[PDB]
Amino acid sequence: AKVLCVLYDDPVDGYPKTYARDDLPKIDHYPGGQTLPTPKAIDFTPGQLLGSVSGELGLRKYLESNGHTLVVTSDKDGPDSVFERELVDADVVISQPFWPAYLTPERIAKAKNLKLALTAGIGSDHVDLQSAIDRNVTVAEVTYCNSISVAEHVVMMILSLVRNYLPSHEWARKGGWNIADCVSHAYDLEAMHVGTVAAGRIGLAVLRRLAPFDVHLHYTDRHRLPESVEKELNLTWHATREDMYPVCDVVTLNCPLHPETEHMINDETLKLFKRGAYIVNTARGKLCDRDAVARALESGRLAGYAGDVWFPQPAPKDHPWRTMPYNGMTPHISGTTLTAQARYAAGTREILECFFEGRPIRDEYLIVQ
Amino acid sequence: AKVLCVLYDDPVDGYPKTYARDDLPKIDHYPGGQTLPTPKAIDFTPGQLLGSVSGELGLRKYLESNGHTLVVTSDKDGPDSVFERELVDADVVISQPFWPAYLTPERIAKAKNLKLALTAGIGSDHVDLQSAIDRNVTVAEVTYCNSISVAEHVVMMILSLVRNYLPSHEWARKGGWNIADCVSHAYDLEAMHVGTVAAGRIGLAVLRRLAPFDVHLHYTDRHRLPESVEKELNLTWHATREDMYPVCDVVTLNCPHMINDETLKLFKRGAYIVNTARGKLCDRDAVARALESGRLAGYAGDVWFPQPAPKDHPWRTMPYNGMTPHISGTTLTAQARYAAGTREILECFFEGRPIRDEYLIVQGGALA
Repeated sequence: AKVLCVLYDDPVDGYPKTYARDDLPKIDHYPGGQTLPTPKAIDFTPGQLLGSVSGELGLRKYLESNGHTLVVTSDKDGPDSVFERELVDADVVISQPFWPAYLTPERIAKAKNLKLALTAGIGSDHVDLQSAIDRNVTVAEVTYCNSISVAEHVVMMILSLVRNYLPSHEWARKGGWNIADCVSHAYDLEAMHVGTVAAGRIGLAVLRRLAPFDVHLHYTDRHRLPESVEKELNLTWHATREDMYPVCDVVTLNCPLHPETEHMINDETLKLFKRGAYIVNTARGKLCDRDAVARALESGRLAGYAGDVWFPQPAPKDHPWRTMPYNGMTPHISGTTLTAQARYAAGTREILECFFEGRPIRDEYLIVQ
Repeated sequence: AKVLCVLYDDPVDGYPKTYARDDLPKIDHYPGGQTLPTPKAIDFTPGQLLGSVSGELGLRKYLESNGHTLVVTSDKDGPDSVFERELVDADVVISQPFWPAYLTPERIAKAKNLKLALTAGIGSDHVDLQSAIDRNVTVAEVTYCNSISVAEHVVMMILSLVRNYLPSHEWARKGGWNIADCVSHAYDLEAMHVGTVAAGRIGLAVLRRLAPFDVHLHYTDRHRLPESVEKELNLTWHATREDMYPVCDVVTLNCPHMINDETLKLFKRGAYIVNTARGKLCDRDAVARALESGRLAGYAGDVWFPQPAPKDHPWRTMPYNGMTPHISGTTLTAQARYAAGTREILECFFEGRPIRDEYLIVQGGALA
C-alpha cells in the first residue's frame, strides 16, 4: 500500500545530528491504566525528532521492507500541494494536529483508495468524520499520547505568568538586573484560586499537578469527577463556567471548539474575571476573542495570558498575542515534545501493524471503524 | 533609635501607581506549623512593592510615630556610601538578601550603636556572625518568609528547562512558528529522576510540588526526612551527593567549587541543574562549558557570581539557560510577609521583649 504522511518542517538549521540525551524515561501506563503504545518493534531511538519531514515517524524502513510506499511531505495546504496530489491513490493518511493534513469532504471524495486516516497525536478535528464513515475510512488516533505533555506545559505556563518569569528572564538575558522591575508584577502561586474548565485527561492531570502548590482548586465539566477524586484534591465544583470565573485567580481552558464555545472569552464575559486574573489556554485559540484578550492585558483586566493555541494557526507573524504584554505564548507545540513523539510514533506503527495484518485496532485508538 | 534600612531601587518606570491584583491569598501557616509573622499592625496593603526604596518595608509611619528615625537607602557599597556613613550611629540595620548591606567585621566595629542586624528575608549570609557575637549584636531573619516562593520558582525553572519553554517563547515573540526548532530540545518532565540536595523548607516544598508530575524523586541531606514523608512521596534517600547525582535527570540545589568540571562527571549526559542556593555553588565556567558541550541540557537559577551579575555574565546568554536576576524570594507576596516579620521583630526588639526563637540567629553573645 501507499502511505502518505504529512509532517512539519525540519528545524531551520537542519535535521538534528545529535540529541540532548540518550533515551527517555520508561513509562508503563497512562493515568487510568491504558498501556503505552505496543508495536511489535520500533526503528527509531526514543528521543529522536520524529514528527518533522526527516524523522518520518520512524516508518519508512518498516513500510518499505514490507512492500509499501511512504511519501512524506510538509506541503499540505490547498489544491496544488504534494499532499493533495498524492492523496488520490493513498491507502493510509497520517498527520499530526501540529501540522494537520485536512481530510475535507472534497478531499475524501478524491482519496479513491483511502482506507485509514490516522492522527499521529490526538483528535480528529482535521477529518470530516461523516465523510470518512460513508467511504468506509477507518479513523484512528494515538489516545492519551500527549495529555500529560500538555498539562505540564499548562502548569509551567501558570507558574511563569504568576511569577512574571518571562520578563524576568529577558532582564537577565539583556544584561540587566532590575529586581523591582522583575517583581513589581510577580506573585507566588501558593493558595491562589485556580479553576479548570473541563477535567478530562488534561484538566485532571493539571489539577493533580496544581494540588501540592496549595492552591484552591475549582472546576467545571459536562459531568463531575468521582466524589472520591473531588475529595482527594479538594475540588470545588461549579455548575457553570460563568459561576466559576469570578472566584478564580487563574483560569485554564480545556474546551473543544464549537460555535457556542467560540469567542466564549470576550470583552463582555471578561467582566466575570477577577481583576488581574491569569488565563491559560491550550485548548483552542478561538475560545478567547483575540483582540479582547490583548485589550484585557493592555488595561490590566488580566495579569497574564499564555497558551500554545492561536487563531488562525499557524499564527501570522503579526499576530497580536505574540507581543501583547504579559503573554507566555509558544507556537502550537505542547503535545509534540520529543517524548510525546516517541509515544505517537510507536502508536502509529502499532496501528499500522494491526491495520496491515487484518488485526483489529485497539478500541481506545479507533475513532471511527 | 536610628534604624538604617537598605533596599533595592524602584522600577525604572517608577514606583508603581496601581498593581496587577487587589490583594494576596490567605496563608494559614508554613509547612510544619510555624505561624505567619505576628506584628501588632501593618501599614501597607499586602501586594504593594515594599522592598524597594519608596516602599520602605512600610516602616516609616510606624518608626517615626514612635520617636525613631528611619534612613532608607540603596547606597551601600564602600565607606563613602549612605549606608556606611549612617551606620556608625545606627541602632538597627535592615537589608534583604536581594540587595544586602554587608556587615563585615570592620563595619560592625565601626557600628558603635549596633544592637540589631535584621534580615528582611532569610539567613545572615551577608553578616559576619563572629563579630556580631563578639559585639553583642542580635541577628534576626524572617524565617520561612519566602521558602515557598523559592520552591515555586524552582519547579517553574525545572519545567521550563525540560520543556524548552524560553526559546519556544522567543520563537512566538519574534514572529516565528518553527515547531521543530522549539521541540527538537524539548521533553516532558514525567518519569524523569529529579534530585534535591537538601530537603529543608525549600527542598521539601519542591519535592512535594514535583510528586504529581510522576517524576522519580531523590534527595540527600544531613538527615533523612520522616519516614512518613519519604513514603508518601516515594522518595529515594541518598546518603551522599556523589551517590544521587548519577541517577538524576534534574538536580536542584537548595543548601540548607563544588559543582565543577570534576563533579559534573557524576552527572548524567543531558542532566538539568537548577540552583537557587548560592552563585559560587556552581562554577560559572564549568556550567557554561557543560551547556556549550551538551554534557548538561539546561541550567537555571536566580543566584550568580559575581552578584549583581555583570552585564556580560556568560550565564545570561549561554545555551539553554533559564536564569532570572536574584528575585525568587522577593515576589510581591514574599515581601508582604517579610515586611510584616521585619516589623514584628522591630516591635519586640524596641520594647525589650524577646524575639521569636525561630527568627533568631545570634542573640546575647552566642548563636541562638
